[PDB]
Amino acid sequence: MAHSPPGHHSVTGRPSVNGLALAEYVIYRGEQAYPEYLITYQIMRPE
Amino acid sequence: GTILIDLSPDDKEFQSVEEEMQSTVREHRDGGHAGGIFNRYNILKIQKVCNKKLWERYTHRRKEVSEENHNHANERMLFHGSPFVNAIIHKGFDERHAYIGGMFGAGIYFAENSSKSNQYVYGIGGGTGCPVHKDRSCYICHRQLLFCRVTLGKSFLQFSA
Ligand SMILES: CN(CCO)c1ccc(-c2nc3ccccc3c(=O)[nH]2)cc1
Ligand SMILES: [Zn+2]
Repeated sequence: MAHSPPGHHSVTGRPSVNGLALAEYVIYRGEQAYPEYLITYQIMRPE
Repeated sequence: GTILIDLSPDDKEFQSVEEEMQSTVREHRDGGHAGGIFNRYNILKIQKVCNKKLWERYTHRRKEVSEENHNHANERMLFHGSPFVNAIIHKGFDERHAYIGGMFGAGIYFAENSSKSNQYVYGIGGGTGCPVHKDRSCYICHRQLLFCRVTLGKSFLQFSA
């Protein structure tokens, strides 16, 4: 993995084109996330 | 040391997790190429992931970050889709779970939109789709996502397309 930018602990990817998209985030240390829920699902075919 | 505890659909915790899952679906610029064509999910199961060692690893780092950032971990709940979710729940996140070619460099990626993470369940760009039918839009095969507690600390803001 790369390092976080100096003086930072993560990167936030802010959408600048698609007005409906929410943010995405990157961490560079596996210790900064805990997998709290496992969700099992299907995608549903639109009616 | 991981155990998985089923949440009842009657549990308010199940309900708040399902609501975050369903309410953060959006349309994607690929027309559904990577993740499939859908507006909502059929939630089959929500399990709490319990591992004391991995939790303590998380809280140890969280405290280090908080102490570097005026006692503010900047903790979020975010989605993660990966072909290695079953490895992650047993062994924790580490460099093997990083997206080497991601647009913000080689790190571990999370999304506010569940549908964004759904694009990575079968690999980068949806890979070749589900193992059984080779269908990135498979409506039959069971998929899994993680809803994760993530320490952002001081986050570098990248404006991007
Ligand atoms: C481990 N791996 C395949 C390359 O290592 C990988 C795993 C997850 C993801 C992934 N990338 C995202 C990018 C933006 C927003 C969300 C995600 C995501 O949930 N998983 C990408 C690659
Ligand atoms: Zn399938």
